[PDB]
Amino acid sequence: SLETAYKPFLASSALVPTTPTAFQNELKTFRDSLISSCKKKNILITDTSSWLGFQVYSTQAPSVQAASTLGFELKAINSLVNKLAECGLSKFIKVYRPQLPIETPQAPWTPMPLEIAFQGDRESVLKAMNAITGMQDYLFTVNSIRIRNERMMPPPIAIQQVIKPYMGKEQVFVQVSLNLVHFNQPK
Amino acid sequence: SLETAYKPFLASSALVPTTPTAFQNELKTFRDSLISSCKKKNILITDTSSWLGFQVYSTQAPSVQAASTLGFELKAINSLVNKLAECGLSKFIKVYRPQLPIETPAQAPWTPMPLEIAFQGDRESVLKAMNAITGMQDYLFTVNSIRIRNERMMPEQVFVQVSLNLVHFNQ
Repeated sequence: SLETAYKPFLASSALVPTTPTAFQNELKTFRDSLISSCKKKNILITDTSSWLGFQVYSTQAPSVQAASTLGFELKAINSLVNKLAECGLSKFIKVYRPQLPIETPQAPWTPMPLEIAFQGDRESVLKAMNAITGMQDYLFTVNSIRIRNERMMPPPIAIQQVIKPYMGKEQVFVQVSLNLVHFNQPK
Repeated sequence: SLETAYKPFLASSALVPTTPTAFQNELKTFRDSLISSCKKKNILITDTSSWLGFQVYSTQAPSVQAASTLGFELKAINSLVNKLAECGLSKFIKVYRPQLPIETPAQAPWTPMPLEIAFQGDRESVLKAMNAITGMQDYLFTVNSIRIRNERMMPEQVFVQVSLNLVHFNQ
């Protein structure tokens, strides 16, 4: 049923009144938890990645009007990055998030672009792909995928089963461009 | 060790004596056959793509010393592009081939040959083309990078650009 199918995303798309200082609190808390879990799980993570694409708000607080939407997007990105860290990757290289129009001074939903980049063995990378696809609390659609190999990856000896030979077995770099769907009031 | 693993690809890497004019003839024949097959199979193909990345030899013949190597590379690229055309894609956008060092008049266990292909089509034909690149038994194409785009941002054409390294096994 479509009602049960969209049940989890409608509840998670509900906005909550938030102040810019509360948003900074959430951002720093999520960043600290992510750095702790990455040091625990042996996942190297740059600072631009650890800021979850909100590095522009590390010092400058966001606008009052964009606080709720930015908080929702931060929740979604944090959940996605934690699902990815649960997959056993080896490095988070980049988490880029273009600024929404509400940040710079009515459709039934709003897309939010995001570009993540990670690096790891083929198994963990495929698990991360499945995690991006299969999240039930936030709807992330895969708009583009880039895959790069390293200088000494041996070719195979002579959807998820199609791009597997296109990845090195030991380490592969993967950059995914996604659109988070935030459901607004339909009418 | 390396022979047993890559055994099927070894036979096609043997070079054959070739003249620059014979290479140009072979190139023009492959280009005509490819354009004919694309017009029949309703697959749009640009002029730069039809030359299979050898457009620099459309008028000027190649060097004598690089003729055999260019013939091998042309055979491999032609087989790959025909395998792709058999998949029912909708467009061949680019087939770019950087010049090999043997071409410019200026002993490794193998020689890599770069190649950049780009095609466009529905998801089914794109997956068929990916499997065709994967499953080639006559020439070893190694995937150096692959990018996939859906054009119109979601929320049915799909663009795929693959950077490959053809492996030439020498004596």
